[PDB]
Amino acid sequence: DCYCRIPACIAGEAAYGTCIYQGALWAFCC
Repeated sequence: DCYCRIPACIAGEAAYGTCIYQGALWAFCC
């Protein structure tokens, strides 16, 4: 699964895109 994250993706994940949600840019991490 993937998750929007701030400020970064967790160990084991990489960024594949972005989320925009409650006025901020999130990392989309899978």
